[PDB]
Amino acid sequence: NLAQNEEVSFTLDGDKFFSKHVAVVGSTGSGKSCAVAKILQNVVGINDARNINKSDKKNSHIIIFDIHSEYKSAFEIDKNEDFNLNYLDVEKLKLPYWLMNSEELETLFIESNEQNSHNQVSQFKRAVVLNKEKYNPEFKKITYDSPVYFNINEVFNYIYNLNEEVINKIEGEPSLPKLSNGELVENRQIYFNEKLEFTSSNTSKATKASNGPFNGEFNRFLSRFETKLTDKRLEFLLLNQDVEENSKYRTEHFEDILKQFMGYLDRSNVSIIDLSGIPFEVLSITISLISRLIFDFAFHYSKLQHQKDELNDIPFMIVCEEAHNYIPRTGGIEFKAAKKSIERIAKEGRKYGLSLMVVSQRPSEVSDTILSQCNNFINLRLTNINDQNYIKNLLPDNSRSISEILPTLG
Amino acid sequence: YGLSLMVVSQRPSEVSDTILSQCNNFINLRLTNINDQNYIKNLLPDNSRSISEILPTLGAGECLVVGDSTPIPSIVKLELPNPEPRSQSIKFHKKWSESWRTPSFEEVIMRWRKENG
Amino acid sequence: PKLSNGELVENRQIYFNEKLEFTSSNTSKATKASNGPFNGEFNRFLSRFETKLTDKRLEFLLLNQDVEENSKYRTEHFEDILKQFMGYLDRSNVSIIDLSGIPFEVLSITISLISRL
Amino acid sequence: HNQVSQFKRAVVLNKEKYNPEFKKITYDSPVYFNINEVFNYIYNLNEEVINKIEGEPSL
Repeated sequence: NLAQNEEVSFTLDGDKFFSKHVAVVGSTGSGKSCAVAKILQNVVGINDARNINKSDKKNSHIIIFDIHSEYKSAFEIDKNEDFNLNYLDVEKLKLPYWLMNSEELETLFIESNEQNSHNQVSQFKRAVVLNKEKYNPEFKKITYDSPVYFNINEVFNYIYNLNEEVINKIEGEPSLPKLSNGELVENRQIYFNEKLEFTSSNTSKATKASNGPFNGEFNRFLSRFETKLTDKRLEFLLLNQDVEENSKYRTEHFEDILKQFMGYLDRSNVSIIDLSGIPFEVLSITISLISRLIFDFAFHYSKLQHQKDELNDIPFMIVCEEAHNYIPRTGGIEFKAAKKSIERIAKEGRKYGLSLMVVSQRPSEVSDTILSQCNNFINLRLTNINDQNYIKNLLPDNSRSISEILPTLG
Repeated sequence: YGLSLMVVSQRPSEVSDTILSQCNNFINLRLTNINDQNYIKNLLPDNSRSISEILPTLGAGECLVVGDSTPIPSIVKLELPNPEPRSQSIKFHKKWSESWRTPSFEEVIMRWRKENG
Repeated sequence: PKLSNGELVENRQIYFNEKLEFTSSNTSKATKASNGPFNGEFNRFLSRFETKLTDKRLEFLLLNQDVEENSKYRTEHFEDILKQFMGYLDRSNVSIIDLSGIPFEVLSITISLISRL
Repeated sequence: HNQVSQFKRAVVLNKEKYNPEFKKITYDSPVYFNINEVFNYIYNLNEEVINKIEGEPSL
């Protein structure tokens, strides 16, 4: 209802508001979470803890990215009312890390902070192609986004051999690595099965040998890697398992992950993805994959509907909660993968049925490449001149009469 | 050599200054942002002083014409084109106000994986 | 350069045919060899080539398709391309160029190409 | 950066030359390394002379 006249109702067009990008910015202790909850509750159809559509199920789809919880309680309606909620705790969600793996795990698997990447990826690529080609005849690279499975333990037995191997250098023999007994390694395909013992390097022609290309150069790095293989805080990205009791995903169980994030396993309309349990500076690992899978599905589903003159029938909305924790303005390299998928959705999501809601309370720290794509603004109270200036430099209407009402709003 | 240009934009303050400053004719519509009005007023070869303040109050179908071709700056009411340009987009509210729909996940993974890719 | 079989390199143009395999550098005079001037300065660059040479969305650029389906597009189809973008094939007065399917990172180059042509 | 790299290498090598009870260590964990040994290492590297006699190891 209108503030000045409570006898007049306020209505907004739904095809112009929810079909484009929206931004919700406010101050501390103003009612931001309450407003978002009220809007989403009106969208789904909950009124006074009652489900209006008890006999019929409607076609609404919303995904929420939570980093402080605070939103499950808003959808815990009574069991009598037919309303299922899809709550996923990522810390116990079992996300595979081999589907994309380009900017999530291999970013910290063969490189951590050093320029030694120039020789860190020279033989691991060949071994991983060997494994993923022996499983099935295909082609792979160091970066590869296809949903395929490889055994990390085997392929990094090769990496352990890299600093636990000495190449033979005896005159009159082929340049093939010499084992402890004296066997010459014809092909390095036996390395990833299990690490082998090689004789020490020597200059005498009887047992002449030279240290391998990456011998002794990365002992600390592989120590860190094998530490992370059993880290007590990374069980959710199938890392503490490393091919164990839960490894029965060969090539054709990719549908389960999509049905889990989308919520097509129990007929749910709201999905919550909680990132509170996950430690810091490892949360951008999964965003780049969750944001990519939905976009790929939307694109590929939209393509296979123009042969019969139709359009997409399952639009989606994504609700970010704190955009300054993983999409900052002044940043370096620790936030790279997410800031590309979000850009793709913000620049190519209107023709494929995908929108965005950006919620924050410090607008002066969010990337302008994403916040300038928004068409509708809901402004709460603001008391900082920097935020006021930044907002009034982006609003479609910048009349002064409407800018003096911000720090007078209850 | 036989070439010209026409620049259409809704944020004149974010376009390159070199290209935009070499334009001899202007067609202005409603503007509500102060920065855009200031930039247009700076880059406007005319004698308009008070008629340039009517931009934030212009209606639908009205434009302000200034330049060399016109003898005097003026305000012109335009008609509607026939046929009319229209874009194709999906309406989220209308499609959200229907019954439950199930996609075909089997068909969207055959195209997704066309012998890898 | 010395290969696995020890054959020398009469001309470097043989590098334009296949991925040759070379020998291992050593200090002993039997197989004395050294690293080339550029042996590790291109590691991720080749991978980024392999990424862009198989992307199906960048198909209109003819980066991919070593197959002979359109490998005959030598320097004799340059007139047809110009006549297509100027409307002199099946004469027309308005030429509308749509760019709504192009990835957002390869949009500027197409406009630059058409404008320069 | 050259002296920083030499310091890093010397500290890594001397970090657990006699400290096996830290199974997993790269640089940062709180373990004791003698700084004078690192200084002697760098000084020897500055004064390093390589033997080139034929028939003898290149040491």
